[PDB]
Amino acid sequence: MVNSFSGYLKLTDNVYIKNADIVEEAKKVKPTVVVNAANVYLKHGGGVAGALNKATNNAMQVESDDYIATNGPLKVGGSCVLSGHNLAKHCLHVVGPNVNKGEDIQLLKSAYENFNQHEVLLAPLLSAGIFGADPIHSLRVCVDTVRTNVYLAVFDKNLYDKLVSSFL
Ligand SMILES: Nc1ncnc2c1ncn2[C@@H]1O[C@H](COP(=O)(O)OP(=O)(O)OC[C@H]2O[C@H](O)[C@H](O)[C@@H]2O)[C@@H](O)[C@H]1O
Repeated sequence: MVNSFSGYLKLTDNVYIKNADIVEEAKKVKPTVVVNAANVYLKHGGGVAGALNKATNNAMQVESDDYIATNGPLKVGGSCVLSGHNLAKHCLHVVGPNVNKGEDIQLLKSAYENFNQHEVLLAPLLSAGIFGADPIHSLRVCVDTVRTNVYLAVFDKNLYDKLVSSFL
């Protein structure tokens, strides 16, 4: 399919980036898949997760609570596909490593590998916020791992400007 993604800078054959709120991009484009930067408990408190969940009027959290009750926590580096509610067809919840809490940064590659199961994704930079991975590192792992088409929404203007001026 052709989506209405607009205003993205090309990074590579398959990776595109924009200074935008992922919630607003999802609302406008209604992509097949929006990626959440989750924790293993799917407790969507802040950052991307909290903003996505609020935009679903808490439906994402209610669904997530049922998922955990049935299946238990995700693995670090793991994922699950749930509804995208009013934002997207699906939300791919992906758990990057919580580097600030001692988890292995190498698991960020495993996390991004989940994206390869989907032809097109709207996504954030995993682990680059409250989980404490260096943002440029997360971008480089994304570029070096994801082979499907990924549209990265970077909320923070200062960060975007730095990332797009950095080697990959
Ligand atoms: N609305 C947004 N749109 C786009 N990018 C955003 C947005 N909000 C933040 N970012 C950027 O998105 C990037 C990721 O920041 P984070 O969302 O913290 O994800 P993590 O993987 O580091 O931490 C996961 C925890 O975050 C939640 O609390 C979860 O529930 C988890 O517990 C940063 O560059 C942000 O500037």
